[PDB]
Amino acid sequence: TTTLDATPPNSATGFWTTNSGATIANPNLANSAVYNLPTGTSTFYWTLSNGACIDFSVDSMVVEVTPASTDVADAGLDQNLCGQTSATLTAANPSTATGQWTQSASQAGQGIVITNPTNPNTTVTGLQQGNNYTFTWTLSNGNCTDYSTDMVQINVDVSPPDNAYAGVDILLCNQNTANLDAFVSQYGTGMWTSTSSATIIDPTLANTTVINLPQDTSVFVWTLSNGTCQNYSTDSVL
Amino acid sequence: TLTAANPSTATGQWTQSASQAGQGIVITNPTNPNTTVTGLQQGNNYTFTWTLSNGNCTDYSTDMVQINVDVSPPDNAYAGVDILLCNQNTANLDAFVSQYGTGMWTSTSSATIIDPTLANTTVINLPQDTSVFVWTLSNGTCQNYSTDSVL
Repeated sequence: TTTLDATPPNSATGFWTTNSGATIANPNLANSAVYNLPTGTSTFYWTLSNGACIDFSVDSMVVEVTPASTDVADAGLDQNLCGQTSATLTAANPSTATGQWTQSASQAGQGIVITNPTNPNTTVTGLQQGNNYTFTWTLSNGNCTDYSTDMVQINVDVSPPDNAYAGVDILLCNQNTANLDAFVSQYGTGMWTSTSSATIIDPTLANTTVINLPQDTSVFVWTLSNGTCQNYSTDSVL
Repeated sequence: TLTAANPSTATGQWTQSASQAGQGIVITNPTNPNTTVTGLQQGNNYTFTWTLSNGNCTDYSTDMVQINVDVSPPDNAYAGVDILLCNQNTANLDAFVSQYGTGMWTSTSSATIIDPTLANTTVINLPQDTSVFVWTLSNGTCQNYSTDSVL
């Protein structure tokens, strides 16, 4: 449903005609209403005449109708990377709509590049570690753009240089308890694990406490990790 | 399971912010007032909105349920080291201070405990015979995650 818009004549009488089923409520007015409108396009004609000077001058105007699409922006889920400079960033592939991946200019200016933006499932390159990247999926209809939006973030964690050190051989003669030690990593976190039965108090401390060490030697393992970097380094203490 | 009253003159659905949906939090069968939410992580907070609609008058009213998910921690209770008083009716207890939640001392015998929530609490009237103090760790809704004891 819409209205027409023609410029009224100075000294004549106007008239509208239609095509493809469109209906004009008042064909004699430059600003009349139109209620039947097919999808796609149709041409309306403005014919101007005066008295006996019939079909004197004409002009062409078109009305374009695009129905709402059923697809909505549907971006993939955020991800978490470790040491990568590239990733596939995803979205649902729409069928009644098209769209593209975009990013803020301030991030594009740092070298972050979206490959083939109009393809819903392409890679992003130039990602740096210790940072966060945001991509927006914008879906558009034929003539009704920015129909809907959604957004995927890439969190890129640092794959650190630190190695596990754990600590120094412990040796108990008459005691069933010990204080372990380890270098405290400056990246991420870490914890103690074991392959034998002993009770560990606060495994996430480098300085954890073993409260029931066996008679024979046991081994404690110090594992370092950082966010999505589930295991970057291990070593052990006897 | 996240719940709501089941309306009879109206229908509605559970929704969530896009920024939380993007982290993997999923509402099952949103139009059903009493369904589950999955993918919840510990140490976090989730918010769900119940939106009720009339036949042609949507967003008639709204309300909201929060899920607070506490961490079930790795720490064990350690409590402390056997105490032994020869001529003294008082002692300082000790315990590893948990890095998750809190904790406190309890007892099965008569002694007065000053500030039970300290690892380093004070016993001011220990009996003649041995007594036992119990160190219990807890975290928010995690009412009791670990216990051990000191003689």
